[PDB]
Amino acid sequence: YLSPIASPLL
Amino acid sequence: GSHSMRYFFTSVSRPGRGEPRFIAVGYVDDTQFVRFDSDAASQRMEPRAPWIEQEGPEYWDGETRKVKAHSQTHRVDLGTLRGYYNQSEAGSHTVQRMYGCDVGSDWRFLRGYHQYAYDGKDYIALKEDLRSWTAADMAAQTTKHKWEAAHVAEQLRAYLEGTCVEWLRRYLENGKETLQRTDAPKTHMTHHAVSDHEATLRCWALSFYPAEITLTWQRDGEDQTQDTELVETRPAGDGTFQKWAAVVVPSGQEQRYTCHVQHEGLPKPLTLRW
Amino acid sequence: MIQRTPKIQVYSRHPAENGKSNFLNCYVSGFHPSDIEVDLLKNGERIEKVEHSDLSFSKDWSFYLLYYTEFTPTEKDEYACRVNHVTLSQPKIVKWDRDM
Repeated sequence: YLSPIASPLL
Repeated sequence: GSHSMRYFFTSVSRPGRGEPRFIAVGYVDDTQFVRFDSDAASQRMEPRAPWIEQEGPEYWDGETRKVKAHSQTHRVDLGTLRGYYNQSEAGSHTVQRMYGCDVGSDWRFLRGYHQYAYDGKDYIALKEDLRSWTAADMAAQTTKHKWEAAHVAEQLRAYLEGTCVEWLRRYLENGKETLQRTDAPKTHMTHHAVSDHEATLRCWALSFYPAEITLTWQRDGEDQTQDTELVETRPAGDGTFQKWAAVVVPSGQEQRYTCHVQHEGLPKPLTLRW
Repeated sequence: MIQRTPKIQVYSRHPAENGKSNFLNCYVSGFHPSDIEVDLLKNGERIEKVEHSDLSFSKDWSFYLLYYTEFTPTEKDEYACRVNHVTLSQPKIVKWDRDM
């Protein structure tokens, strides 16, 4: 199950 | 014994034409279970283990929508970083990203990871505490500042200590026939002839799961690292693994030499002898 | 851009017996970047059936891939893995040994 949370941008 | 769930992501820029190649893969322990490749017709997260195909269509849409969003994140990261490091668009660059959780022997959360690399060098890593960051240089410092201000560690804690351990436990459940079965290594010893006075014993460990393994030579009870070769643990191709160690010995003295084997699917360790 | 030469291992899934179907594995690892050509050879010529594993990498960010194909060993025949990467001037060739 991949993180449903909008991923952080570098 | 402890268990793990890890997702590995890679984006390579393609400065000649088009967008970056993005490959994602998912693992429980040493067993791959999902993949995405942007160079495939599918454009869906795909299964790579029989136990995960139990999961209904809402799971697969769910995972595809997410995996596709991670692709888009990593496209942008390739751009940002290119600017931080002052690089041209002539060159091909790579962003890597890995994250996941472990459960202990106690089936509770043990550790979480969330770390990035650029052109194969450590960039910004989430620490054990899951409340702080290790930035490798001044570009990752830029990233760190953002991420402190924005309470990013807190959001990845909810997942790493929560949702991630939940799903690991679900998978280990649905896939227990294979995932909680340890295959002990089928072992045996072979014997070559370097000379009239010198021969090579080799110790083989085949078809074992998980990959974690230790092979050690003992001459007359004492460990012996000298005159030994070994190979890195290698996949068999069927989800199990292979490794060997070998030692070089005087002909006639092979009764002295024993090979010890520790594998978490072995109650007592093993001892081979020629 | 850090660049790392690929380690290489050629072997069969199962113990090698003539006339008995097996799988030839070439396992490349320790490398960076991920672009790599890996071909499995029978008596010098290329093989066509070859799959590979999905791109994955280790703790130190170094990639690994397993290329593989079904084959039936014979006494006569010879097998090898040819690999080309950026960190190599020309293609590297590991022959498949007996007890490799």
